[PDB]
Amino acid sequence: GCWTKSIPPRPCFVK
Repeated sequence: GCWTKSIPPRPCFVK
């Protein structure tokens, strides 16, 4: 799925 590229990754385009 969509994830930001940080430590830690964050979800994106969550419905």
